[PDB]
Order: sequence, then structure tokens, then C-alpha cells
Amino acid sequence: MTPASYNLAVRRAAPAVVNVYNRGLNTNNQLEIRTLGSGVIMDQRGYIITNKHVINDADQIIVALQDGRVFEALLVGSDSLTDLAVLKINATGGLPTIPINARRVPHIGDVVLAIGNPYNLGQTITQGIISATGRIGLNPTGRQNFLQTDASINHGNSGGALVNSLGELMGINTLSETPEGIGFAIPFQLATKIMDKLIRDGRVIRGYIGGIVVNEVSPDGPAANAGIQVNDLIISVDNKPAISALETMDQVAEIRPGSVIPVVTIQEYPA
Amino acid sequence: MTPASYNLAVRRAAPAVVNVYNEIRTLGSGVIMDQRGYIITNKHVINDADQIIVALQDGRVFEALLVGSDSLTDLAVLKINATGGLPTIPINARRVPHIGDVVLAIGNPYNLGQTITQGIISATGRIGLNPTGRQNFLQTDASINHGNSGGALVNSLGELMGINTLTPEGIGFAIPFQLATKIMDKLIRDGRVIRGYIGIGGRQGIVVNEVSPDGPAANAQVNDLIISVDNKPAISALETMDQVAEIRPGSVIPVVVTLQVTIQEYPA
Amino acid sequence: MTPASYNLAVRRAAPAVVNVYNRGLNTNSHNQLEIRTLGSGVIMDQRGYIITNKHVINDADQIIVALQDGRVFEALLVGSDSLTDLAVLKINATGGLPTIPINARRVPHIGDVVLAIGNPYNLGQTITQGIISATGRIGLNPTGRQNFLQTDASINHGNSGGALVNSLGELMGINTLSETPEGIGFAIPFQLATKIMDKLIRDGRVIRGYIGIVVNEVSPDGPAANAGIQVNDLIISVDNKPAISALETMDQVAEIRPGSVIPVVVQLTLQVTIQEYPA
Repeated sequence: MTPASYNLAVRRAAPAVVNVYNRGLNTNNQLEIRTLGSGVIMDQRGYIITNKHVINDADQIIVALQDGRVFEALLVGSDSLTDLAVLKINATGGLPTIPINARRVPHIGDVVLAIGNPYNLGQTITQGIISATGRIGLNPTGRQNFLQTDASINHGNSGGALVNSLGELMGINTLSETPEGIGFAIPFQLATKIMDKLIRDGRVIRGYIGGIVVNEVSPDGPAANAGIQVNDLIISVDNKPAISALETMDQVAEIRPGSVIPVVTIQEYPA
Repeated sequence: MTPASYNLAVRRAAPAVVNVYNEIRTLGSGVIMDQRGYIITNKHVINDADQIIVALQDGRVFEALLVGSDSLTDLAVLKINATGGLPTIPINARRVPHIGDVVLAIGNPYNLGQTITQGIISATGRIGLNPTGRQNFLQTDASINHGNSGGALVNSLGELMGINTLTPEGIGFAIPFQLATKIMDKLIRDGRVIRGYIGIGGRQGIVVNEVSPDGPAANAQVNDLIISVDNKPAISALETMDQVAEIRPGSVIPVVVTLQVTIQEYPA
Repeated sequence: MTPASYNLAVRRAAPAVVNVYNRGLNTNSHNQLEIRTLGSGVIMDQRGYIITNKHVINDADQIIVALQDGRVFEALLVGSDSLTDLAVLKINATGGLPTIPINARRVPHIGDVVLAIGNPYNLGQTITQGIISATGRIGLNPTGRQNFLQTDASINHGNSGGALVNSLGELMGINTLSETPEGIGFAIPFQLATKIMDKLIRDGRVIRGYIGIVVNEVSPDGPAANAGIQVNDLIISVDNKPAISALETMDQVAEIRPGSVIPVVVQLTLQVTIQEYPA
């Protein structure tokens, strides 16, 4: 026999996780650490994911690898709604990349490990399960549509990785009587989507509109301008049957402002 | 390869777990025990509830009837009649829980919807009917919060290990399933738990430390050594007290220390 | 089918773990024996040597050890160590003792499932499950809370001095200590705990080599300051061992005995006399 262990997943995923250091200038001279967090190297190009709140208002950003290599990092963009931020590091002499299986479907009960730097103790692995799946939909909803896990999450785990027993990335750790074993991560599929969009446009451009029964209507919104009223029953959006409020709103977000569709001219979501 | 997962147990047991709602006085969780619509939960969840509501992970909601409750075990049985089929919690009565067994707690902590947390059995506790304290419950480092109460604790096979009851970290308790079964049946039948009460406490034989005034024992002294209760050898204080509880009030039994005692109903 | 379980490890290791009770005679006015604090301990071998945390037994007038088999023993303090917070006890045993499983050849790995065995809040023996979050170091030289073993297995007051074992029951470490930090707890690596025990058994205390790689500073009156070494010196050899690591070198110095004299190359070959580490 041999000891039960998840070290496999640790060997594979860990190196691609990094310590992130927000550095600001203190007016009341040099750079002082404002905060810290974790991040995941996504691909060989040097793209990294992390939590927006970690890098917010940073004058300088630094990224350290478990192999000891340190890099100055460039903010590629961020997103409030998902609390995600993409960084990039140059000077590539090769990089560890987080294992990814796009074909992998997360299931409730799946063993997962959270990799991060809680309280700047150095890299820390903690074990738990997927308590709840959440959604990969682009449209914001709330803390309920994230992935939920009883794997232990502290300050410093933010932007860290959540991987299954195979090291495959399940999500990005966002945030955690005293609630015990309740922590959240952004589903990896969604994180991918956000990353690409930030890489591409320097920001996340969301389609905004303002059966499914209309409870209210946004003044001056795209809907109010097209002639839609309260109590209307929406059966089709851009030729797609509207059978779900969640699925419909996720679809609207993928649509680009300026576009015109049969149900209106899409606008960009308000900050 | 495939990811290490307990999702199997989740598929099996989860559906039989429900959100319970006591304006709302409080909320909690419950376990559907069988196809008749009987549900288990914690008494403290439903106490002084004007109405009780039960929601299923399949979206079906039911008005629920309090079948009875128990303070000592903090258990309560509900019932809903359901035309359609109902999910029931997997049960293996032959299964012996062991310390170290992987377990999952299924419940609705902080009303976040159904939540699964993973841990192990830290300690077994006892299935004895006689109350003792928080030590004779099942103990687990699986995460338990407000809203997990009345929820289910199951092993990797989905088999019900116990009902979740209640800065200390990774210390949580559940009523052993074997005991929960017994309590359920008794509440279903009598609308309450009728316990055989004698009115002694003490610590082969059992030495009487004290005697309850007006109790069944006082009516039939300290320092007595009890060697036989109703023809059963008294070799254990725990096993004896559990035995007394199963005996019904009004009954009369031989006690050898040969006296004749009349069992009463336990004081609230 | 059968339920996923670690009970195997529990069966093997648990019996060798014990409840420890610090007792003093000045605790009450009537000068009776009363518990000042309590903890857990691990029976190491058949001789009755037990490991526990120093902070558990500190200033104990009496020490008591209880076994999961009901046997109780008066215990003798063999010695302690502040730096690792370890203490060795001994019990006079007759009729054999449970001993904690040990595999010296076993290499702990991050992610390995572990169980913490102890007596949290004196609830009786309690098992909690987690993994090794970080390895730490087995080096003798003190560093800090970072070079211990780290684990998300649940640790409370009363787990101190308890055992942390893998799925095979093999002792991985001795549990030392644990916004509210969740799933952050520490144990002394077993390899190191062994080293400390033997040294305490033998010398009644841990005798450490102290000296006082680019030199950032120098200790006044220290062995180094007395041999002629200065700041900014580059140390390339310590007692004929290449100094390629600050960690590996300091651990090496600790193994050296006070009074000893060794060559240090910085070329200048000096002669230093090792001293005993300051409390």
C-alpha cells in the first residue's frame, strides 16, 4: 500500500500558481505592499488570472513563481462584476501553465484542492469538495452562481486555483456565528471567457437590454426605447426561444452594443 | 483517469434532503425517511412554529404536519402527504459506522440552497435511548453551520449515518441514524416519545449514588447494588438506562438488589 | 461495496495516543492537585517515552497520562525544548504499551491525506481529516512557524502534542498549534521530532551549536565576532562542507557541539569555537 494522497494534482497545478503583490506609493515614499493575493498562469504567453480586488489601485504589480522567478506584471484589464483581472508577464524563458480540461464537467461532490498563499505563509494547499456548481453564464447574478466549496479559503487565497484530483482547473478562488467551509470560486469555463475578452478588448463589453414576464423596465434603456412595457411576455430573443431568465440574460451579454435584434438596439451595461 | 469524487453519494442521498421553514420564525433542513412522507428534523427548528413548510430539490413544496418532537434528542418528525413519488434517504440498518469513515453533510446552511460539505466521523457516540449529553452523539469535522440542522450525514455510499444537530473548528454533531430511526417510529406512533423512567442515577453491578424523591425507585435506597433489572443482568449503567426507557409507564417489573417497581413517564 | 474510510489508520495509530494532564499544587488554596492545562501525547516506544508540547506541561507539579485502554500513569518530565515546543515524558510501564507507527523511510508529500488525533476540549479522543498543506523542514536550527508541517486538518486546544498520521497510520508529525484563520494548523515533522526526542533522552536537553552566503550582520561577542569575521564576508565553506544554502548551513551548525573548533573559509581560513544557542 501507499498513503492516500492528492500530491499528483499538487505536482501538476501548483507551479502555475503564483503570489501576487499589489504595491502602492505611500504619500504619508517608496512602494509598500497594499495587499497580496494569488494568480494562475493560463498559457505559455504569460497571461495570468487573479481577482480584481487584489490588484485594485496598484502602482506596481509583482508576480512570483514557485520556482523562485519573479516578474514585473502588466494589467491587461479587469472586471468588477466577476472580480477578475488578467495580468501578463514578459521575459518568457518558459512558464508553468495550469492544467485545463475544457471538456471536463464539474460535479457536486468532486474532490477539489485550493492552491494559494493565505496570510503570505508561502504556497498552501487545502482540501475539500464541490459543495455547489454555480453557473458559467456571462451575466452577473450574485454570489450564488459561483462555484461553492468547503475547501478552506482565507485572505491570500484570492485569485488562487481550485483544481480536482487530476490537477484540472475547476475555478478561481474569489472569496470566503462564523461561517465554516463556505468559500467561492469563479467557474473555470467562465474565467476563460472573461480572460479572453479582457485580453481582446482591454475590458469586458457586455450586451445590455434593461416565457419570461417583465416585472419592470429600465427608463431610457434599450427596452424602454423599443416600445416594450411591463407585464409583456417575452417568447423569443434574437430567434432564440426564451425559456429561462438566466439563459436569456447570459445570451444578451454576449451580444455587442450597437447591434439590432428581433424580439431593439443593444447598449453597453452600466458600470 | 477520472477526478476523485463523492458525487455518487450526492446523487443518491441529496434529493431526499429538504429545506425546512418555520413571517418566518426560522429555517432548517430535513430528511425524507420513507415513501409515506415522514421527515426528520431538529425540534429546535420547528419549535413554536405556526406553520411548517417543506421544499424539495425538485421544486415541489408541501405544507407539513408536526407528528411530534423530542427535547432530549432535539428531534422532530414531520409528515407531508404526496400524490407523486418521493425521494427517500438511503438507509442500511446493517451498516456499522466506524471512526474515520468519510461522511458528507447535506443541508441548507444560511439558506444558500443545498450545500454539501466533506469530513469524517471523528467519534461514534451511542444509539441508546436514554439521554446522556453531547458526547454520545456522532461527531464529525465535516462543516456544519446554521441551516445544516436536521440535515443528513451520509457515507460515501449515500447511506444515512446520522441527522445533523449542532472558535471551535471541525467539531460538529449528529444524532446516530440508528437512534433517529427509533425516535422517529416512536413519534409516529405515540405523537411523542414515551420514556420508561425509574428515577435513579449511579455508576459487576451498578451502585446507587442517589435516589429520586417520589420516583418509582423511592416508592418501591442509596448504596444499593443492582444486579438484575426485569430479569436482565445489569452489567452496564448505560445499557441498563437504555433498557428502562424502552419499558412503558404503568408496567411492573422485578428488580434484584427482589422488589417490585412501577415504571413512570420521564419528567420533561 | 464498502464506505470510503480511514478507520484503518485509526485502528493502527489511535491507541498509541494519550490524554495528558498538567497538574499543580499551587493551583488552589488547599494545595490539592488540579488541572492547570491539558493536552495530548504520543507513545514513541515500548520504554514509555512520550512526546507532547512543552507548553502543555510547563510548570507542572504533577503530570498524568491516560491511555485509551483506561490505564493511567504518573509521568516524569525527561526534558523540553522551547524552540520546537516539544517535551519528552516517560511512564513506568508494565504489561506492554501501544506505540505510534513510524516509517522513517516515508517521505511526506504535500497533498497526502492526514488525520489529526488528539483530545480537543477534553471531549475524549477525536479524529479530524485533512491534508499536508506544506512540508516544513526537519532541520534542527530554529526558524519560525513556516518550517513546521502545515495542515488543514482541524486542530483545537487539546490537540496539542497529539499525532498527525497518514492514511497508513504512519506518524507524520506532532501537532503543535493552530478574521479567524480556518484550516491552518501546524505539526513538527516526525523526522525532526525523533531527532529532538533522542537528544532530550540522552542529554536531558537539546544542546545546539551556535555561531552568531553573504554576511548581513554579526553577533557581538558571538563565536563569529570572536574569530575575526566581519559583515559582507562571503562564506564558501563551513567545517569543510560547501556552504551553498543558508538553511542547510544553519541546520549543520546546530548539530555541532559547543566547545568544538572548526575551519571556516571566507581567501581567509579562520578558526571558530562553537557556543550554545541563547535561550
